[PDB]
Amino acid sequence: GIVYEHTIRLNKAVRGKPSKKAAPIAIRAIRAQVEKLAKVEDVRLDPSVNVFVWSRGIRHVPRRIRLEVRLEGFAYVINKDVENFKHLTTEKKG
Amino acid sequence: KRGRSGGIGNKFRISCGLPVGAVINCADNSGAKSLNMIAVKNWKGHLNRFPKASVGDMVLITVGRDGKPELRRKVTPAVVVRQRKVWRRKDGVWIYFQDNAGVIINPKGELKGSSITGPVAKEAADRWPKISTTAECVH
Amino acid sequence: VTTNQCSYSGRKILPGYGKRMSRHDKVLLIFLNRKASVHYLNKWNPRKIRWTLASRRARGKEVIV
Amino acid sequence: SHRKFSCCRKGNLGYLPRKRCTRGRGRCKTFPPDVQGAPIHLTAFLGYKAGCTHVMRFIDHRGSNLHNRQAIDQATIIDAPPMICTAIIGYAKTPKGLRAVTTVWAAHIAEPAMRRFYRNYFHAEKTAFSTYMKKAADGTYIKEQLGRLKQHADVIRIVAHTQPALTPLKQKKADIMEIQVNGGANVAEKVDYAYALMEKPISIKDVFSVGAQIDTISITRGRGFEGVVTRWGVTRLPRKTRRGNRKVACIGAWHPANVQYTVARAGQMGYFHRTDTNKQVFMIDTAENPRCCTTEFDLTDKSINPVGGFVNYGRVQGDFIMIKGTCPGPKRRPVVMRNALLPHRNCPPVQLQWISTASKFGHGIFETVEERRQFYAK
RNA sequence: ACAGGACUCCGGGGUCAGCAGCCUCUAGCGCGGGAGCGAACGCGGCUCAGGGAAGUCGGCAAGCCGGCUCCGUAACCUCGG
RNA sequence: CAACGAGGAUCCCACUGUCCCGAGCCGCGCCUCCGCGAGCCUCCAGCCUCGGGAACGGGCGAGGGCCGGCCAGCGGGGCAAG
RNA sequence: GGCGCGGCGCCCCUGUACGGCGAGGGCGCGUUCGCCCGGGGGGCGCGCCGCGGGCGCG
Ligand SMILES: [K+]
Ligand SMILES: [K+]
Ligand SMILES: [K+]
Ligand SMILES: [K+]
Ligand SMILES: [K+]
Ligand SMILES: [K+]
Ligand SMILES: [K+]
Ligand SMILES: [K+]
Ligand SMILES: [K+]
Ligand SMILES: [K+]
Ligand SMILES: [K+]
Ligand SMILES: [K+]
Ligand SMILES: [K+]
Ligand SMILES: [K+]
Ligand SMILES: [K+]
Ligand SMILES: [K+]
Ligand SMILES: [K+]
Ligand SMILES: [K+]
Ligand SMILES: [K+]
Ligand SMILES: [K+]
Ligand SMILES: [K+]
Ligand SMILES: [K+]
Ligand SMILES: [Mg+2]
Ligand SMILES: [Mg+2]
Ligand SMILES: [Mg+2]
Ligand SMILES: [Mg+2]
Ligand SMILES: [Mg+2]
Ligand SMILES: [Mg+2]
Ligand SMILES: [Mg+2]
Ligand SMILES: [Mg+2]
Ligand SMILES: [Mg+2]
Ligand SMILES: [Mg+2]
Ligand SMILES: [Mg+2]
Ligand SMILES: [Mg+2]
Repeated sequence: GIVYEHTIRLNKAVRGKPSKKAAPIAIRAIRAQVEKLAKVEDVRLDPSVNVFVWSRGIRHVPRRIRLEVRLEGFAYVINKDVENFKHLTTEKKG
Repeated sequence: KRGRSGGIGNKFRISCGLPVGAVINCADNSGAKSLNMIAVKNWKGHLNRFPKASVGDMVLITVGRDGKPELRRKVTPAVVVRQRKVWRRKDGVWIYFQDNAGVIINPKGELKGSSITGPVAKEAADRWPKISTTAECVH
Repeated sequence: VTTNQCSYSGRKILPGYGKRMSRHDKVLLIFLNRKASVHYLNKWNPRKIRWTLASRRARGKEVIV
Repeated sequence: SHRKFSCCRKGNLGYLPRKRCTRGRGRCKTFPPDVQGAPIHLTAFLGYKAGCTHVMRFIDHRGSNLHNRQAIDQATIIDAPPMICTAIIGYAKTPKGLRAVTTVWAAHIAEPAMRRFYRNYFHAEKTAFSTYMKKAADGTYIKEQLGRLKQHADVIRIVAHTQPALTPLKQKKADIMEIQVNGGANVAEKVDYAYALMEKPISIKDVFSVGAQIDTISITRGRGFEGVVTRWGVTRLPRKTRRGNRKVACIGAWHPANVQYTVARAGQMGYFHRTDTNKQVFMIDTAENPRCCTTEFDLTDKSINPVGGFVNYGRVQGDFIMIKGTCPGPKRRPVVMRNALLPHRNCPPVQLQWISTASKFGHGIFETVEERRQFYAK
């Protein structure tokens, strides 16, 4: 099917919340942002996403993450590894 | 005849940095070292509010134990000439000094010393002509 | 317009900005912002603060007339 | 027993209740009084709050300690794109106050006015003035309907709306407001003047003048539910009070056995309807003029928008007005401006020597983008 | 039925005067449940220009001081402090 | 009367949000929702002013007010409860 | 009130990035220094554009 590519700013999604639960709240915001993007209701994440989001503890989560959504059947998300995010935007294929 | 109260002209309001209980330095050469401020003239108060003064105001003081024996045990008039609380002038300038200071001067406007050390403010030099003439610097 | 130069850095100060300080040796100092005033009071050397006029002059990046 | 020491009550009981305002925007409740014979003129306008800056001006007073010196003053900037006059209303003075005769609308009504009649515009079926436009097509009906206002009304007002496609705002529907026509020689001369404004734009330079005083009407910043220390300004209780010190301790005597309306209580603070009076006009200009904010004292060309842009407002595109001091509301609230009902008497004239255009995002030190570039020229 | 009460044994590493505090290898992993919002007000905390006990029955509470080395230490004394 | 004291007092230096005069911020409760789910108390009721009255009434005489149903808060009254 | 998400520019905050190369008290080692470099990082303000943004209930 179709395959998206998208960055999500994670420091912006934990604004206004206690830092003692930043990583759990980031996990719940990736799902909400992916589900709108891909127009679905069921988001299976890959553990590569989990390992990246949690890689600096529960408080200080990485600033940006680069995703890859595969529209299947639901939506399936794996972590895409990049050096920097200089002028990266939404890339839709298929 | 001969009335001549103290304080020539009108003054705009500025920030008051010194409330009752403050201890400031003595800037003239009368013999006093520190002055303990106990009241402000022209002060109508309000419930619970401490009286307070700024540069140019006339205050009542007592000379502390480090000052000369003759000056002690008396309620003496004085004028504040330097303060540390920063204040705004009409032309938009904000200005403050390094220390708090005053001179001993009677309400007729005659000083008890011959000199003033360090700079003084323009607020105190305009209201009190004798201060403007024996000061070495005005800021 | 009429302007001043910051005494800690070398920048220009526009009407209605910053604050002045009267030192006790009868010398006036004009500060651009609170940052510049905190640097002066702590006794941080102007030449070691790399964004000042004094530093760039000592580093060859600023031409001295 | 009697309260032992003397002390006034806290706060003003003439601004009760402290409820949220239910009027939508600021509403002008009074107009300046008409003077039979005076030249005709308009009395009101509607703008949006853009920002604050400060100016340098030369004071020409007499007896003042600033008599021939320079002062730095705070000014507020209000964005005022031209308004469109769309209708005329008349009223009669009767033994029951002001009662209206009829309202005569224009033949052709614009999109910003039509959107104010609907909740959602895209979805709605559009049946506003559908019959009126057909009848009013021939201009004869307007003349007959104006044939009544000349014969029965004592007061004439014009209906006018703003154009929100010339601002940085988000709304697309206009704000509609009546503006009273004062002056003139008789009623019949104020209806010939109102007709000559129908479907036409009106600029703020043609209501207010420089050095006159105005009143500003708006809705204040909101803070939500707030306790007595902040809402009312009562004294804070001592440190070892068991259950907290941000309260009024005694809220009434035993008799009368009720709580009085004069006692301070917690509740909604802010978002109130307010009027601040006697504001002096500093400048009336336009943002297209690139020389609008340049005195001789500076040689570059400076205009109204600051380096970086108006923080939390957006860009100003056309006309604006500048008042001394402050006015209610946050940035982007609509502000009503009227002539001063009882103006202050001993106000000096306006003589501007300098205006600040440096950046308000942070602590900006450059009047213009051009000379910042010259500063960091590598 | 439960932040209470309930004797003893074995006791690694780093920092260190140390069985103190703080971090950790081995071993072990509950604690009448979750999500949203970020009002008042509370409970446990943090910072505040200028003044410095004027507050209060009363310096209550909070803050200042503090490790190690060298210098320098009065009145009085039962001659030990 | 030296030394000693979680003992009772007065003063000074230093220190400070004790105070002039308060302001902003953090976590957790509160608040809204899914699941779970109690105590105390109760003649009948629950808006005021005056009069008379077991001499300070929600009810009685006379006047003035008031659709009805609820929430977050609060401590004047119910001569509130124990 | 067809949202927003994510970018690029401006403007601000901090104070000159990692690395490469060439001064350093001393004995190949070396705290630190200079240069590329008002740099690098960051943004909740301003300006313009890749993915997208008009159901169902009365
Ligand atoms: K002071
Ligand atoms: K009393
Ligand atoms: K009392
Ligand atoms: K109070
Ligand atoms: K009462
Ligand atoms: K009340
Ligand atoms: K009250
Ligand atoms: K209250
Ligand atoms: K008002
Ligand atoms: K809430
Ligand atoms: K409250
Ligand atoms: K005291
Ligand atoms: K204590
Ligand atoms: K002894
Ligand atoms: K003892
Ligand atoms: K004992
Ligand atoms: K004891
Ligand atoms: K507060
Ligand atoms: K009676
Ligand atoms: K009675
Ligand atoms: K009774
Ligand atoms: K009672
Ligand atoms: Mg008191
Ligand atoms: Mg207590
Ligand atoms: Mg208690
Ligand atoms: Mg600002
Ligand atoms: Mg303080
Ligand atoms: Mg006392
Ligand atoms: Mg007292
Ligand atoms: Mg304060
Ligand atoms: Mg009863
Ligand atoms: Mg009855
Ligand atoms: Mg009660
Ligand atoms: Mg470098």
